[PDB]
Amino acid sequence: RIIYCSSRLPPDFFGVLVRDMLHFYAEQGDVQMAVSVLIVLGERVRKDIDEQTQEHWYT
Amino acid sequence: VINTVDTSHEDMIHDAQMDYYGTRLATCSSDRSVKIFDVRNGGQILIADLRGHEGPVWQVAWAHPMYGNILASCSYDRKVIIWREENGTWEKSHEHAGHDSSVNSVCWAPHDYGLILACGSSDGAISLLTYTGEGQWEVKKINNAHTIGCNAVSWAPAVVNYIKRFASGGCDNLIKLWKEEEDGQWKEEQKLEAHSDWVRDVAWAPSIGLPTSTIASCSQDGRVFIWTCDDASSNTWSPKLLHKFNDVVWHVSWSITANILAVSGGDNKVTLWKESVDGQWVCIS
Amino acid sequence: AEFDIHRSKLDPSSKPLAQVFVSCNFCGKSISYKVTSCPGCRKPLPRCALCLINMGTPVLAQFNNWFTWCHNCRHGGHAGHMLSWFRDHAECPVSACTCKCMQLDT
Amino acid sequence: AYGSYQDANIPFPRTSGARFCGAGYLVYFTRPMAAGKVIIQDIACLLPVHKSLGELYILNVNDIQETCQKNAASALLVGRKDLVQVWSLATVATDLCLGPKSDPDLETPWARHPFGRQLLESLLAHYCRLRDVQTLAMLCSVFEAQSRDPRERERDQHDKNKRLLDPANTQQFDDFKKCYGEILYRWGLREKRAEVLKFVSCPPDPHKGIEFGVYCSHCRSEVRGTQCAICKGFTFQCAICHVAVRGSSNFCLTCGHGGHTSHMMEWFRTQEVCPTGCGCHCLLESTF
Ligand SMILES: [Zn+2]
Ligand SMILES: [Zn+2]
Ligand SMILES: [Zn+2]
Ligand SMILES: [Zn+2]
Ligand SMILES: [Zn+2]
Ligand SMILES: [Zn+2]
Ligand SMILES: [Zn+2]
Ligand SMILES: [Zn+2]
Repeated sequence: RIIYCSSRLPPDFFGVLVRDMLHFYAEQGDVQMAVSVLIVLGERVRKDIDEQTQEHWYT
Repeated sequence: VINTVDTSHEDMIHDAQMDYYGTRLATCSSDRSVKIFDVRNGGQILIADLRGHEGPVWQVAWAHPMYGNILASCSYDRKVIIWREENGTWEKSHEHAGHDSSVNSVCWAPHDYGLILACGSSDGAISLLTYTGEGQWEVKKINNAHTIGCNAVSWAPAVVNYIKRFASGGCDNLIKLWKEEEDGQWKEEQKLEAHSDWVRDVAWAPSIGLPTSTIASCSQDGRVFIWTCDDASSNTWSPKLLHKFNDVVWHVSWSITANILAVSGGDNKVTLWKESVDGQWVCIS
Repeated sequence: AEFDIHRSKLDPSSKPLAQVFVSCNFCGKSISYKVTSCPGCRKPLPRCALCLINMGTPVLAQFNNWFTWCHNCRHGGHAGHMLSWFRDHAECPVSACTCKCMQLDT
Repeated sequence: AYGSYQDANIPFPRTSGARFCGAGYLVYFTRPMAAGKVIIQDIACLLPVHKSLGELYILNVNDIQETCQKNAASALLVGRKDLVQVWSLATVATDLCLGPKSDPDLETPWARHPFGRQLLESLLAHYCRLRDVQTLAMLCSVFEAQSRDPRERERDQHDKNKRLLDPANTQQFDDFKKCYGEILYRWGLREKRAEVLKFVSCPPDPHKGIEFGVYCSHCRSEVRGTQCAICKGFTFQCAICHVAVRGSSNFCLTCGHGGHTSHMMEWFRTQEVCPTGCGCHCLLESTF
């Protein structure tokens, strides 16, 4: 909420961190958290993950 | 804002520097005198007017407040004079005349090393004056430091006992690094050769903990060079040209964070430079 | 205190004795003072913890130029600086020191 | 002879100069084109540090959330927005409920989470590129303050992994803190310097030089401490309240008498003689 719902930081300063957080949560079998975050964020992070991984998590 | 101060000297000003707190100012001129003012709340109060030199005065330098109120001046009379303030009045407290030619530059060491003064003269020898206590000094002379004569001296920021290093620039168009050995003797460490004319000033940028060493050099020919070392293991320096000015470049100074460079040259103009993100240096004024 | 002053003025034989002496921790020699540096080892006086100024260097409110010393933490400094620091904090201002020198006495 | 043929090695004298001085001042002079003037200009709008923020920041070891919230509020007041965002993130990321566990097998330490050590490293890298020593020192203080046989090797690795600050780079953080402390001291603020320096991992060395000892009030022996080693009693007693003194104290080097700081302050507020009757004007013999 702090990161997204807002002499400033670069506009996409946190993209890599969010992607790595999603991967970290999905790499230990906790698909629920990753899918929930993906649905909630929507287009703000959709383009940083390849379609195959998204389909794998959803299924 | 702006504060304008009237020197009231009788001839041209050659250098001016404030104290460590930014509350007092010391100027030097060809009138063989040194004026010390107070500039609190934008005022001009002539605190002191000292005359002890028999010739023109080139540079002055304040010491760290940790050791009190100490000023050092180098003059054309082949003399360096130290002024100290006791009981609210300034007075000459020591004198050194170990050189045979005009002394051009003076600089205080970082306060961690103690109270050490480094002088550089045209005779080609560099004198280090170490404070021994009880109002007594020790003198160490590095003779034949440069081919013709030294012009600028700059200490290096202290890093973790300790290792003392500084840089010197003379009339040989070469920059020479100097490091203190464990015994106490000083040995030349490395040489840098990129200028084509007399080297007039060198300034070693302050440190904030980043693993990078930076030195700025300006010379007679108008070249300004930034020497960078990104690895203390290699001890290698890669010069870059900042800009080529049409006239002589006299003095270069760093900011406290070593991110802005101030250049004053023979064109009677002052410029400010900042490093771009792309690694280039661009003017500000 | 006034009675003691009167007694001392009338009786000189009832003078009290000194309480604090000066001894170097390096030369190990007792020092009688004032004195600028160690007579033997030339080591200077301890510096103020907040102003980093050596003791004995100059600069009503003249009392502020005294040296407050804490025999527990063996630290000290200028009276005004130390009092101002302790007015809002409750620890020895020196790093890695935990003595509450002012709050200890009560 | 000045300017003669013997001075071929002496460079031509300067007539203009510009130099940084103080913490936010530029001092320069130029050829008049009867001597010129000297110009002092304030350039605080160029450096990556602010004096007002230095005056407004606080660092309480006991409470972290309060410090983070107040720092965020002050940063908002000044006009920096990235600082507000960073301070809010630090507020969330340093809560007490994320405390590490002793047993490595219970849960993944929060330092391993990508919103922990990696985020901190990214912020540090960005501000190192910006050369903002103030923010670096503040962050390296706040996050550090939270720290407060194969089995042995695994436990040591777990201990080394549960810290948001990489132990391999303690020196860089200490250098950040020292540089910011020196800047604060140059600014004239002293208490903030001590507060910042209280977070340095490396302690300094004790003063090697003149020390003060006290004559025992009972055995009159030289005792280096608040308690005697022979009589086992208190060696220093106040000259006013006649109570044992254990904390801060003041004494006259000329007369050798002293006691409690507040007591002696009250006594010398109005009086000018040594309160023990020694006849020494301790004020004039002490205030050198
Ligand atoms: Zn001694
Ligand atoms: Zn103590
Ligand atoms: Zn202490
Ligand atoms: Zn003090
Ligand atoms: Zn005893
Ligand atoms: Zn006395
Ligand atoms: Zn007395
Ligand atoms: Zn008392």
